[PDB]
Amino acid sequence: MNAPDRFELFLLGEGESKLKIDPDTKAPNAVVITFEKEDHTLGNLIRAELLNDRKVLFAAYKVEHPFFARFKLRIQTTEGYDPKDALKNACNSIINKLGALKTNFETEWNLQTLA
Amino acid sequence: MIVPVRCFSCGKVVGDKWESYLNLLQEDELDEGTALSRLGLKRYCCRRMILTHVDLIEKFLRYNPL
Amino acid sequence: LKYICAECSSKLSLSRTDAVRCKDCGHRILLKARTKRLVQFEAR
Amino acid sequence: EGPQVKIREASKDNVDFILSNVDLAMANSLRRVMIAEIPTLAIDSVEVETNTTVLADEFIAHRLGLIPLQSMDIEQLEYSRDCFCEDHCDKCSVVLTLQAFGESESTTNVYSKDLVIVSNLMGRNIGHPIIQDKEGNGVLICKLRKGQELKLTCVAKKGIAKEHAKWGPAAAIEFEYDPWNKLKHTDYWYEQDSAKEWPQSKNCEYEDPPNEGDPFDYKAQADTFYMNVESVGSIPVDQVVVRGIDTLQKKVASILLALTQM
Ligand SMILES: [Zn+2]
Ligand SMILES: [Zn+2]
Ligand SMILES: [Zn+2]
Repeated sequence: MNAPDRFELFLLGEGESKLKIDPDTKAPNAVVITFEKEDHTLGNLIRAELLNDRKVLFAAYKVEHPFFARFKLRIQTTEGYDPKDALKNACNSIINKLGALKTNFETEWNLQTLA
Repeated sequence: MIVPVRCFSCGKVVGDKWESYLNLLQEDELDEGTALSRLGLKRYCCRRMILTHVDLIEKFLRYNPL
Repeated sequence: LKYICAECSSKLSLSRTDAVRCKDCGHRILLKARTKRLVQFEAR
Repeated sequence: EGPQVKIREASKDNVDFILSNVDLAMANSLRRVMIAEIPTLAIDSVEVETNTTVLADEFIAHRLGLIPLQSMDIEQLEYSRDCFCEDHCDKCSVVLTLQAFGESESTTNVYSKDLVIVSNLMGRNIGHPIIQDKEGNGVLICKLRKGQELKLTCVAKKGIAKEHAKWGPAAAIEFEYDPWNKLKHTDYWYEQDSAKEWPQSKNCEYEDPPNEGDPFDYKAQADTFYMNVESVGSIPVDQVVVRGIDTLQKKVASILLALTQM
Protein backbone atom coordinates (compact mmCIF):
# COMPACT_ATOMS: atom_id res chain seq x y z
CA MET A 1 0.00 0.00 0.00
CA ASN A 2 1.14 3.54 -0.70
CA ALA A 3 -1.86 5.92 -0.56
CA PRO A 4 -0.71 9.36 0.69
CA ASP A 5 -2.09 11.00 3.84
CA ARG A 6 -2.32 14.69 4.81
CA PHE A 7 1.33 14.93 5.91
CA GLU A 8 2.26 15.78 2.31
CA LEU A 9 -0.52 18.39 2.19
CA PHE A 10 1.65 21.24 3.47
CA LEU A 11 5.06 19.96 4.67
CA LEU A 12 7.70 21.52 2.42
CA GLY A 13 9.77 19.44 0.02
CA GLU A 14 11.45 16.54 1.79
CA GLY A 15 14.74 16.13 -0.01
CA GLU A 16 13.38 18.78 -2.34
CA SER A 17 13.27 22.52 -2.93
CA LYS A 18 10.39 24.90 -2.46
CA LEU A 19 10.18 26.02 -6.08
CA LYS A 20 11.55 25.47 -9.58
CA ILE A 21 12.71 28.07 -12.06
CA ASP A 22 12.08 26.71 -15.50
CA PRO A 23 12.30 28.90 -18.61
CA ASP A 24 9.53 28.84 -21.17
CA THR A 25 10.52 28.35 -24.80
CA LYS A 26 7.48 29.89 -26.46
CA ALA A 27 7.73 33.62 -25.74
CA PRO A 28 10.62 35.95 -24.88
CA ASN A 29 11.43 36.34 -21.18
CA ALA A 30 8.87 33.94 -19.76
CA VAL A 31 9.34 31.72 -16.73
CA VAL A 32 7.10 29.11 -15.21
CA ILE A 33 7.41 28.50 -11.49
CA THR A 34 6.24 25.43 -9.60
CA PHE A 35 5.43 26.07 -5.99
CA GLU A 36 4.35 23.16 -3.88
CA LYS A 37 2.72 22.73 -0.49
CA GLU A 38 0.75 25.82 -1.40
CA ASP A 39 -2.50 26.61 -3.15
CA HIS A 40 -4.97 29.37 -3.96
CA THR A 41 -4.44 31.11 -0.63
CA LEU A 42 -1.05 32.31 -1.85
CA GLY A 43 -1.29 31.98 -5.60
CA ASN A 44 -4.25 34.28 -6.10
CA LEU A 45 -2.58 36.95 -3.99
CA ILE A 46 0.72 36.85 -5.84
CA ARG A 47 -0.96 36.84 -9.23
CA ALA A 48 -3.27 39.73 -8.40
CA GLU A 49 -0.66 42.03 -6.98
CA LEU A 50 1.86 41.16 -9.67
CA LEU A 51 -0.78 42.02 -12.24
CA ASN A 52 -1.35 45.27 -10.36
CA ASP A 53 2.27 46.08 -11.10
CA ARG A 54 2.54 47.69 -14.49
CA LYS A 55 5.79 46.45 -15.97
CA VAL A 56 4.63 42.85 -16.34
CA LEU A 57 2.73 41.57 -19.34
CA PHE A 58 1.28 38.23 -18.28
CA ALA A 59 0.64 36.56 -14.95
CA ALA A 60 -1.60 33.60 -14.32
CA TYR A 61 -1.61 30.70 -11.94
CA LYS A 62 -3.26 27.33 -12.05
CA VAL A 63 -3.49 24.28 -9.88
CA GLU A 64 -3.39 21.08 -11.86
CA HIS A 65 -5.29 18.75 -9.69
CA PRO A 66 -6.81 19.19 -6.23
CA PHE A 67 -5.26 15.89 -5.22
CA PHE A 68 -1.89 17.64 -5.28
CA ALA A 69 -0.90 20.69 -3.31
CA ARG A 70 1.23 22.18 -6.07
CA PHE A 71 0.51 24.98 -8.47
CA LYS A 72 2.16 26.78 -11.34
CA LEU A 73 2.65 30.40 -12.29
CA ARG A 74 3.75 32.02 -15.54
CA ILE A 75 5.27 35.49 -15.86
CA GLN A 76 6.45 37.36 -18.88
CA THR A 77 7.40 41.00 -19.06
CA THR A 78 9.19 43.48 -21.27
CA GLU A 79 12.90 43.47 -21.88
CA GLY A 80 15.56 44.36 -19.36
CA TYR A 81 13.24 43.79 -16.45
CA ASP A 82 13.79 40.36 -15.01
CA PRO A 83 10.80 38.25 -14.03
CA LYS A 84 12.53 37.15 -10.84
CA ASP A 85 13.00 40.80 -9.93
CA ALA A 86 9.31 41.32 -10.68
CA LEU A 87 8.40 38.53 -8.31
CA LYS A 88 10.60 39.83 -5.52
CA ASN A 89 9.19 43.34 -5.95
CA ALA A 90 5.72 41.87 -5.65
CA CYS A 91 6.60 40.05 -2.45
CA ASN A 92 8.06 43.21 -0.94
CA SER A 93 4.87 45.06 -1.77
CA ILE A 94 2.83 42.37 -0.06
CA ILE A 95 4.91 42.34 3.12
CA ASN A 96 4.77 46.13 3.37
CA LYS A 97 1.04 46.49 2.79
CA LEU A 98 -0.06 43.94 5.24
CA GLY A 99 2.45 44.96 7.88
CA ALA A 100 0.77 48.35 7.69
CA LEU A 101 -2.59 46.60 8.01
CA LYS A 102 -1.41 44.78 11.12
CA THR A 103 -0.19 47.90 12.93
CA ASN A 104 -3.38 49.70 12.02
CA PHE A 105 -5.36 46.85 13.52
CA GLU A 106 -3.64 46.91 16.90
CA THR A 107 -4.10 50.67 17.07
CA GLU A 108 -7.80 50.48 16.51
CA TRP A 109 -8.22 47.44 18.74
CA ASN A 110 -6.54 49.20 21.62
CA LEU A 111 -8.65 52.26 20.96
CA GLN A 112 -11.88 50.29 20.98
CA THR A 113 -10.99 48.77 24.31
CA LEU A 114 -12.46 51.64 26.29
CA ALA A 115 -9.90 53.56 28.36
CA MET B 1 -25.43 9.10 21.81
CA ILE B 2 -24.19 12.33 23.24
CA VAL B 3 -24.67 15.65 21.57
CA PRO B 4 -21.88 16.21 19.10
CA VAL B 5 -19.06 18.42 20.06
CA ARG B 6 -18.43 21.15 17.49
CA CYS B 7 -21.06 21.57 14.75
CA PHE B 8 -20.05 19.85 11.53
CA SER B 9 -20.74 22.85 9.35
CA CYS B 10 -19.46 25.71 11.39
CA GLY B 11 -17.28 24.49 14.23
CA LYS B 12 -18.70 26.29 17.24
CA VAL B 13 -18.63 24.17 20.37
CA VAL B 14 -21.94 22.57 21.17
CA GLY B 15 -22.36 20.23 24.06
CA ASP B 16 -22.04 22.66 26.83
CA LYS B 17 -25.43 23.82 25.69
CA TRP B 18 -27.32 20.53 25.85
CA GLU B 19 -28.52 20.19 29.43
CA SER B 20 -29.10 23.93 29.44
CA TYR B 21 -31.38 23.55 26.46
CA LEU B 22 -33.12 20.78 28.36
CA ASN B 23 -33.85 22.77 31.47
CA LEU B 24 -34.98 25.65 29.31
CA LEU B 25 -37.79 23.26 28.39
CA GLN B 26 -38.38 21.59 31.73
CA GLU B 27 -39.21 24.31 34.21
CA ASP B 28 -39.14 27.47 32.15
CA GLU B 29 -42.02 26.23 29.96
CA LEU B 30 -40.40 28.16 27.14
CA ASP B 31 -41.00 27.77 23.44
CA GLU B 32 -38.04 25.95 21.97
CA GLY B 33 -37.31 28.28 19.04
CA THR B 34 -36.93 31.15 21.43
CA ALA B 35 -35.05 28.75 23.67
CA LEU B 36 -32.35 28.29 21.09
CA SER B 37 -32.37 32.01 20.43
CA ARG B 38 -31.84 32.82 24.10
CA LEU B 39 -29.27 30.09 24.18
CA GLY B 40 -27.52 32.13 21.55
CA LEU B 41 -27.19 30.18 18.30
CA LYS B 42 -28.05 32.71 15.64
CA ARG B 43 -26.74 30.91 12.60
CA TYR B 44 -28.83 27.93 11.66
CA CYS B 45 -26.15 25.45 10.69
CA CYS B 46 -25.37 25.31 14.36
CA ARG B 47 -29.05 25.38 15.19
CA ARG B 48 -30.04 22.21 13.38
CA MET B 49 -27.91 20.04 15.62
CA ILE B 50 -29.45 20.88 18.93
CA LEU B 51 -32.86 20.85 17.36
CA THR B 52 -32.56 17.42 15.80
CA HIS B 53 -30.14 15.43 17.94
CA VAL B 54 -31.68 12.51 19.72
CA ASP B 55 -30.31 11.14 22.96
CA LEU B 56 -30.00 7.39 22.73
CA ILE B 57 -27.30 7.25 25.36
CA GLU B 58 -29.58 6.96 28.36
CA LYS B 59 -31.70 4.33 26.61
CA PHE B 60 -28.45 2.45 26.28
CA LEU B 61 -27.62 3.30 29.82
CA ARG B 62 -30.62 1.64 31.39
CA TYR B 63 -29.01 -1.76 31.18
CA ASN B 64 -27.03 -3.25 34.05
CA PRO B 65 -23.57 -4.22 32.79
CA LEU B 66 -21.18 -5.64 35.40
CA LEU C 1 -8.97 -12.81 37.19
CA LYS C 2 -9.72 -14.55 33.89
CA TYR C 3 -13.51 -14.68 33.31
CA ILE C 4 -16.59 -12.62 34.10
CA CYS C 5 -19.74 -14.78 33.39
CA ALA C 6 -22.30 -12.18 34.26
CA GLU C 7 -23.55 -8.98 35.77
CA CYS C 8 -21.55 -10.19 38.75
CA SER C 9 -17.92 -9.14 38.76
CA SER C 10 -16.92 -12.68 39.63
CA LYS C 11 -13.26 -12.81 38.71
CA LEU C 12 -13.32 -16.59 38.32
CA SER C 13 -9.54 -16.91 37.77
CA LEU C 14 -10.49 -20.16 36.12
CA SER C 15 -8.25 -23.14 35.62
CA ARG C 16 -10.89 -25.89 35.37
CA THR C 17 -14.31 -26.44 37.02
CA ASP C 18 -14.48 -23.94 39.86
CA ALA C 19 -18.28 -23.52 39.53
CA VAL C 20 -18.49 -21.82 36.12
CA ARG C 21 -21.97 -21.17 37.36
CA CYS C 22 -20.51 -18.51 39.59
CA LYS C 23 -21.39 -18.47 43.25
CA ASP C 24 -23.13 -15.11 43.55
CA CYS C 25 -24.78 -15.57 40.13
CA GLY C 26 -26.38 -18.50 38.33
CA HIS C 27 -25.13 -17.70 34.83
CA ARG C 28 -23.34 -20.26 32.70
CA ILE C 29 -22.04 -18.27 29.72
CA LEU C 30 -18.55 -17.19 30.96
CA LEU C 31 -17.57 -13.87 29.41
CA LYS C 32 -13.88 -13.17 29.09
CA ALA C 33 -12.20 -10.43 30.99
CA ARG C 34 -10.99 -7.44 28.94
CA THR C 35 -7.21 -7.19 29.14
CA LYS C 36 -4.92 -5.20 31.38
CA ARG C 37 -2.55 -4.73 28.45
CA LEU C 38 -2.04 -1.12 27.46
CA VAL C 39 -3.82 -0.10 24.27
CA GLN C 40 -3.14 2.75 21.85
CA PHE C 41 -5.48 5.11 20.06
CA GLU C 42 -5.32 7.92 17.61
CA ALA C 43 -7.72 10.83 17.94
CA ARG C 44 -7.25 12.17 14.45
CA GLU D 1 -0.50 54.55 5.68
CA GLY D 2 -2.43 52.07 3.61
CA PRO D 3 -5.21 49.64 4.43
CA GLN D 4 -7.31 51.45 7.04
CA VAL D 5 -9.48 49.48 9.44
CA LYS D 6 -12.67 50.38 11.30
CA ILE D 7 -14.18 48.43 14.20
CA ARG D 8 -17.94 48.30 14.30
CA GLU D 9 -18.34 46.28 17.47
CA ALA D 10 -16.53 43.70 19.53
CA SER D 11 -17.19 41.18 22.27
CA LYS D 12 -15.38 38.41 24.08
CA ASP D 13 -15.81 36.07 21.17
CA ASN D 14 -16.37 37.92 17.92
CA VAL D 15 -15.08 40.99 16.14
CA ASP D 16 -16.98 42.77 13.42
CA PHE D 17 -15.16 45.35 11.41
CA ILE D 18 -14.55 47.28 8.20
CA LEU D 19 -11.57 46.90 5.90
CA SER D 20 -10.72 49.53 3.27
CA ASN D 21 -7.97 50.41 0.78
CA VAL D 22 -7.31 46.79 0.00
CA ASP D 23 -7.70 44.44 -2.90
CA LEU D 24 -9.96 41.48 -3.30
CA ALA D 25 -7.32 38.79 -3.31
CA MET D 26 -5.81 40.36 -0.20
CA ALA D 27 -9.05 40.15 1.74
CA ASN D 28 -9.91 36.67 0.53
CA SER D 29 -6.50 35.30 1.30
CA LEU D 30 -6.69 36.80 4.76
CA ARG D 31 -9.99 34.97 5.20
CA ARG D 32 -8.57 31.64 4.13
CA VAL D 33 -5.44 31.98 6.21
CA MET D 34 -7.54 32.72 9.26
CA ILE D 35 -9.76 29.75 8.56
CA ALA D 36 -7.00 27.23 7.90
CA GLU D 37 -3.47 28.13 8.97
CA ILE D 38 -3.48 29.33 12.58
CA PRO D 39 -1.33 27.08 14.75
CA THR D 40 -2.88 26.05 18.04
CA LEU D 41 -2.90 23.19 20.53
CA ALA D 42 -5.18 20.19 20.62
CA ILE D 43 -5.31 16.76 22.18
CA ASP D 44 -4.07 14.24 19.69
CA SER D 45 -3.27 10.76 20.96
CA VAL D 46 -4.98 8.91 23.74
CA GLU D 47 -4.34 5.74 25.74
CA VAL D 48 -7.27 3.92 27.25
CA GLU D 49 -6.01 2.46 30.47
CA THR D 50 -9.48 1.13 31.29
CA ASN D 51 -12.86 1.60 29.70
CA THR D 52 -16.08 0.14 30.96
CA THR D 53 -18.80 2.50 29.81
CA VAL D 54 -21.45 1.90 27.21
CA LEU D 55 -19.85 4.66 25.22
CA ALA D 56 -17.41 3.29 22.66
CA ASP D 57 -13.67 3.78 22.82
CA GLU D 58 -13.08 5.57 19.59
CA PHE D 59 -15.98 7.84 20.45
CA ILE D 60 -14.06 8.67 23.57
CA ALA D 61 -10.99 9.31 21.47
CA HIS D 62 -12.72 11.38 18.81
CA ARG D 63 -14.83 13.38 21.21
CA LEU D 64 -11.77 14.06 23.32
CA GLY D 65 -9.98 15.27 20.22
CA LEU D 66 -12.46 18.07 19.74
CA ILE D 67 -12.27 19.85 23.10
CA PRO D 68 -10.74 23.30 22.58
CA LEU D 69 -7.74 24.12 24.71
CA GLN D 70 -6.06 27.22 26.10
CA SER D 71 -3.52 28.39 23.58
CA MET D 72 -2.33 31.90 24.40
CA ASP D 73 1.25 30.72 24.82
CA ILE D 74 1.26 28.40 21.83
CA GLU D 75 4.28 30.00 20.20
CA GLN D 76 6.56 29.16 23.14
CA LEU D 77 6.72 25.45 22.39
CA GLU D 78 7.46 23.81 19.06
CA TYR D 79 6.23 21.00 16.85
CA SER D 80 6.65 17.37 17.76
CA ARG D 81 7.92 16.77 14.24
CA ASP D 82 10.68 19.38 14.44
CA CYS D 83 11.48 18.60 18.05
CA PHE D 84 14.92 17.45 19.08
CA CYS D 85 13.34 14.97 21.48
CA GLU D 86 11.38 11.84 20.95
CA ASP D 87 8.06 10.75 22.54
CA HIS D 88 6.46 13.99 23.79
CA CYS D 89 8.96 15.92 25.81
CA ASP D 90 7.62 18.76 27.92
CA LYS D 91 9.19 21.19 25.48
CA CYS D 92 7.04 19.95 22.63
CA SER D 93 3.86 18.59 24.18
CA VAL D 94 1.55 18.44 27.18
CA VAL D 95 -0.09 15.51 28.96
CA LEU D 96 -3.70 15.15 30.07
CA THR D 97 -5.35 12.70 32.43
CA LEU D 98 -8.98 11.85 33.11
CA GLN D 99 -10.63 10.04 36.00
CA ALA D 100 -14.23 8.94 36.31
CA PHE D 101 -16.27 6.78 38.61
CA GLY D 102 -19.81 5.51 38.78
CA GLU D 103 -20.16 6.92 42.24
CA SER D 104 -23.76 7.95 42.74
CA GLU D 105 -27.00 6.10 42.29
CA SER D 106 -28.03 8.50 39.57
CA THR D 107 -26.13 8.95 36.33
CA THR D 108 -22.91 10.89 36.67
CA ASN D 109 -21.70 13.10 33.86
CA VAL D 110 -18.08 13.64 32.94
CA TYR D 111 -17.45 17.22 31.93
CA SER D 112 -14.38 18.71 30.35
CA LYS D 113 -13.53 20.52 33.57
CA ASP D 114 -12.44 17.20 35.05
CA LEU D 115 -9.36 16.46 32.98
CA VAL D 116 -6.29 17.91 34.63
CA ILE D 117 -2.84 18.96 33.52
CA VAL D 118 -0.15 16.56 34.70
CA SER D 119 3.21 17.30 33.11
CA ASN D 120 5.41 20.35 33.51
CA LEU D 121 3.40 23.37 32.49
CA MET D 122 6.64 25.47 32.70
CA GLY D 123 4.71 28.62 33.51
CA ARG D 124 3.21 29.17 30.08
CA ASN D 125 -0.55 29.56 29.84
CA ILE D 126 -1.40 26.38 27.97
CA GLY D 127 -3.87 23.56 27.95
CA HIS D 128 -6.64 24.41 30.36
CA PRO D 129 -9.91 23.52 28.64
CA ILE D 130 -12.16 26.49 28.10
CA ILE D 131 -15.30 26.85 30.17
CA GLN D 132 -17.63 29.11 28.23
CA ASP D 133 -20.85 28.94 30.23
CA LYS D 134 -21.36 30.35 33.71
CA GLU D 135 -22.00 27.00 35.38
CA GLY D 136 -18.53 25.52 35.60
CA ASN D 137 -19.13 22.48 33.45
CA GLY D 138 -17.07 22.30 30.32
CA VAL D 139 -18.49 20.39 27.41
CA LEU D 140 -20.09 17.03 28.10
CA ILE D 141 -18.10 13.88 27.34
CA CYS D 142 -19.64 10.77 28.81
CA LYS D 143 -22.16 9.39 31.25
CA LEU D 144 -21.79 6.58 33.75
CA ARG D 145 -23.82 4.64 36.29
CA LYS D 146 -22.54 2.89 39.36
CA GLY D 147 -19.96 0.59 37.87
CA GLN D 148 -18.28 2.07 34.86
CA GLU D 149 -14.73 3.37 34.89
CA LEU D 150 -12.55 5.55 32.72
CA LYS D 151 -8.81 6.04 32.99
CA LEU D 152 -7.41 8.15 30.20
CA THR D 153 -3.93 9.28 29.28
CA CYS D 154 -3.91 12.04 26.71
CA VAL D 155 -1.25 13.94 24.80
CA ALA D 156 -1.75 17.23 23.02
CA LYS D 157 0.44 18.47 20.20
CA LYS D 158 0.76 21.47 17.96
CA GLY D 159 -1.18 20.77 14.76
CA ILE D 160 -2.79 23.23 12.34
CA ALA D 161 -6.24 23.40 10.89
CA LYS D 162 -5.17 22.41 7.40
CA GLU D 163 -4.90 18.71 8.06
CA HIS D 164 -7.65 18.44 10.63
CA ALA D 165 -10.60 20.40 11.84
CA LYS D 166 -9.46 19.73 15.40
CA TRP D 167 -6.86 22.43 15.18
CA GLY D 168 -9.17 25.18 14.04
CA PRO D 169 -9.81 28.33 15.93
CA ALA D 170 -11.93 29.77 13.18
CA ALA D 171 -15.41 28.28 13.75
CA ALA D 172 -17.21 30.69 11.36
CA ILE D 173 -16.46 33.66 9.15
CA GLU D 174 -18.36 36.36 7.33
CA PHE D 175 -17.63 38.29 4.22
CA GLU D 176 -19.36 40.87 2.10
CA TYR D 177 -18.56 43.60 -0.35
CA ASP D 178 -20.68 45.95 -2.43
CA PRO D 179 -23.98 45.23 -0.69
CA TRP D 180 -25.77 47.39 -3.20
CA ASN D 181 -24.40 45.52 -6.24
CA LYS D 182 -22.93 48.61 -7.80
CA LEU D 183 -20.05 46.54 -9.13
CA LYS D 184 -22.54 44.28 -10.97
CA HIS D 185 -20.72 41.13 -9.92
CA THR D 186 -24.09 39.38 -9.91
CA ASP D 187 -27.61 39.91 -11.13
CA TYR D 188 -30.65 38.70 -9.37
CA TRP D 189 -32.84 35.83 -10.33
CA TYR D 190 -36.34 37.16 -9.95
CA GLU D 191 -39.82 37.01 -11.30
CA GLN D 192 -41.30 40.47 -10.71
CA ASP D 193 -38.59 42.65 -9.18
CA SER D 194 -35.08 42.22 -7.99
CA ALA D 195 -35.66 44.96 -5.44
CA LYS D 196 -38.88 43.59 -4.00
CA GLU D 197 -37.92 39.95 -3.98
CA TRP D 198 -34.70 40.24 -2.23
CA PRO D 199 -34.09 41.33 1.32
CA GLN D 200 -31.85 44.29 1.80
CA SER D 201 -28.41 43.65 3.20
CA LYS D 202 -27.78 44.58 6.77
CA ASN D 203 -24.73 46.42 5.52
CA CYS D 204 -26.64 48.54 3.05
CA GLU D 205 -26.77 51.75 5.03
CA TYR D 206 -23.04 52.13 5.45
CA GLU D 207 -22.88 53.14 1.80
CA ASP D 208 -25.21 55.35 -0.14
CA PRO D 209 -27.97 53.96 -2.37
CA PRO D 210 -27.11 53.76 -6.07
CA ASN D 211 -28.74 57.11 -6.92
CA GLU D 212 -31.06 55.67 -9.60
CA GLY D 213 -30.23 56.59 -13.13
CA ASP D 214 -26.57 57.40 -13.29
CA PRO D 215 -24.77 55.23 -15.87
CA PHE D 216 -22.73 52.17 -15.14
CA ASP D 217 -19.59 53.20 -13.28
CA TYR D 218 -17.41 50.82 -15.23
CA LYS D 219 -14.04 52.07 -14.09
CA ALA D 220 -14.71 51.38 -10.42
CA GLN D 221 -13.26 48.56 -8.37
CA ALA D 222 -14.14 46.56 -5.28
CA ASP D 223 -13.15 47.91 -1.90
CA THR D 224 -14.61 48.38 1.59
CA PHE D 225 -15.08 44.88 2.90
CA TYR D 226 -17.31 43.62 5.71
CA MET D 227 -15.86 41.00 7.99
CA ASN D 228 -17.13 39.23 11.06
CA VAL D 229 -14.79 36.84 12.74
CA GLU D 230 -16.09 34.59 15.49
CA SER D 231 -13.61 32.31 17.19
CA VAL D 232 -14.44 29.15 19.01
CA GLY D 233 -12.71 30.39 22.10
CA SER D 234 -9.44 28.54 22.19
CA ILE D 235 -7.73 31.91 21.75
CA PRO D 236 -8.93 35.53 21.86
CA VAL D 237 -10.26 37.01 18.67
CA ASP D 238 -7.83 39.88 18.40
CA GLN D 239 -5.11 37.29 18.66
CA VAL D 240 -6.59 35.22 15.88
CA VAL D 241 -6.84 38.19 13.51
CA VAL D 242 -3.34 39.42 14.23
CA ARG D 243 -1.85 35.93 14.07
CA GLY D 244 -3.49 35.25 10.75
CA ILE D 245 -1.98 38.41 9.34
CA ASP D 246 1.36 37.44 10.85
CA THR D 247 1.39 33.94 9.48
CA LEU D 248 0.40 35.06 6.00
CA GLN D 249 3.28 37.46 5.89
CA LYS D 250 5.56 34.82 7.34
CA LYS D 251 4.60 32.60 4.43
CA VAL D 252 5.29 35.31 1.87
CA ALA D 253 8.63 36.22 3.42
CA SER D 254 9.54 32.56 3.41
CA ILE D 255 8.96 32.34 -0.32
CA LEU D 256 11.01 35.49 -0.74
CA LEU D 257 14.00 34.15 1.15
CA ALA D 258 13.77 30.84 -0.67
CA LEU D 259 13.94 32.73 -3.95
CA THR D 260 16.91 34.81 -2.83
CA GLN D 261 18.70 31.73 -1.55
CA MET D 262 18.14 30.17 -4.96
ZN1 LIG E 1 -22.69 25.46 12.86
ZN1 LIG F 1 -22.22 -14.49 37.30
ZN1 LIG G 1 9.63 17.34 22.12
